Amino acid sequence: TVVRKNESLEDALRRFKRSVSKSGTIQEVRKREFYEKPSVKRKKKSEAARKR
Amino acid sequence: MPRKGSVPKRDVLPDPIHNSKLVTKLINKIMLDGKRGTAQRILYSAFDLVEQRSGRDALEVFEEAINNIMPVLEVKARRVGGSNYQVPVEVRPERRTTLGLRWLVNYARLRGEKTMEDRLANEILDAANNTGGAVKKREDTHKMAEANKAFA
RNA sequence: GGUGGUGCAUGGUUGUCGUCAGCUCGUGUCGUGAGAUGUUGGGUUAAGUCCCGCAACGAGCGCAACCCUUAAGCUUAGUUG
RNA sequence: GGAAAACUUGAGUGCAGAAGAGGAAAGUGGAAUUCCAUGUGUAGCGGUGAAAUGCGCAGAGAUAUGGAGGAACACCAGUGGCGAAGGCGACUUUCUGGUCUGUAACUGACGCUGAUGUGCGAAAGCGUGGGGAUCAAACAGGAUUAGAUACCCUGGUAGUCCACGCCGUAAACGAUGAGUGCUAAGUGUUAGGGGGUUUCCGCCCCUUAGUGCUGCAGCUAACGCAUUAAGCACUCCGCCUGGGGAGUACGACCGCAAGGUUGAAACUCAAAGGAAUUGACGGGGACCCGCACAAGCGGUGGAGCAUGUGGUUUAAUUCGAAGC
Repeated sequence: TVVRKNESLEDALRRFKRSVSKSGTIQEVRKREFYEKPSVKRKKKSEAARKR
Repeated sequence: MPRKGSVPKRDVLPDPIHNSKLVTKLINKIMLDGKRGTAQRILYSAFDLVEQRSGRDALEVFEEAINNIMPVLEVKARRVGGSNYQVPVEVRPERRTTLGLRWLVNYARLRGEKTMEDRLANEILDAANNTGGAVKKREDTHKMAEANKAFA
């Protein structure tokens, strides 16, 4: 949703890849590829977060 | 001993004929079986058709001939499994001087004559102007990793 | 008399892993014991070859040249060289 | 033990508030796979570790103001909170449960276990109506691979999702039954009360109930536990005493079935088992070394010999070797 102008395309590619980076959009469609069970979705919610 | 990676490069001597390290490194390449007196003296007869077809002197034409053999993109096959592994390698000028002279005395022996009184004379002044014979060191890597630029 | 048999009765005895650089002991200490520390962390290297820091110190075997020799020297006798 | 009283910690009935995914009911909207249609166009689109089946000439998908469906609703999302447990997640509202703190007003222990009994009871299975949009047993297709339809892939059936009946089972495990006293700490964090400065809502600190992380004495066989005990004491229930055979025959109970619960022996073996130790190999990761590989230069195998092996052969073509 971010327009990059008044420049070249390189920092615009480095804006689009950064607008992808600072987003729960590409990570969400990475999150929504297949199913993890709710006996194992908390393994992700603990081994990444309860250790943090 | 290559598993340590880099080995020091071997060094050269300039001949008192030309005061050029590459003239004697052109002598060190033509020495098939390492024949010193039997091949250098006959390579000295095998620039007589090189300088017949080129009025310029040897010290200028030998840096003219290899200048169309020194590439900018060569290929070193990297471990990428099921890929073409055609990685463009901008050559360091050690190996770039080395690879420009490696394919020269590889190619004199598949022409019409087979005498090294003039096999080395046949080979050199066909390979100066970026056309044929030894330019397939240079010009074929410029048609190898380029039509498939997707496998760098 | 055996080469007649039997490496597997065996003395040996060699090649191999293998340039592989690894391999052992006494005193501490710790463990109910089975057992662990001295050879290691930092930086420096051709191989238990270093120094700091290390619950360690002492004792080792192989360990490099030591033996033969390259070459670079001096000294001796000039000898048939 | 009975007889006559009280106190309130313990419990209940009070009061001031916090929070929410706690169960049953009504709304708001988003995004997506599937479809049918516009525009659009025509060679491929999908799927592949490797390609292909397929879907493509009807316009397949595509593409947007905009057309729909199935079903849920990333963000606030957490060693967060609530629930006895199975569990609980976009929310707005309905009805509530229940947690907790604080003041502690009051009744004068009004408690705990908990056989019976009653519930919940995860998933799958027995069936109904929305279900086949996606997913997906069973089935299908393509090849890989030395081997297929296996690891790869989709299409796709019930089953899925939910409501309508259950069955009564899980590593339903914190592998710790439930209620009460006492013994080193630090450390965050959830709610209420306590403040000192203040802050422009933030610093430090008391306490309660907890949520967590490290860590004495004690403990065990050791692991590990140590205020969210497996330490030091009290009360109750339940269970256990070698392994198979064995949750097994039978019988009893239940079930709509699936089947489940309940629950032995004969006979055989004297070993099973819990911890913690040293090697072993690794298709587990890591670290160095080698004309091991690459960088470059020839050879043997290319073809004539002769050299002895292995085959023949003899009464001899002696006898022993035999991957580095």
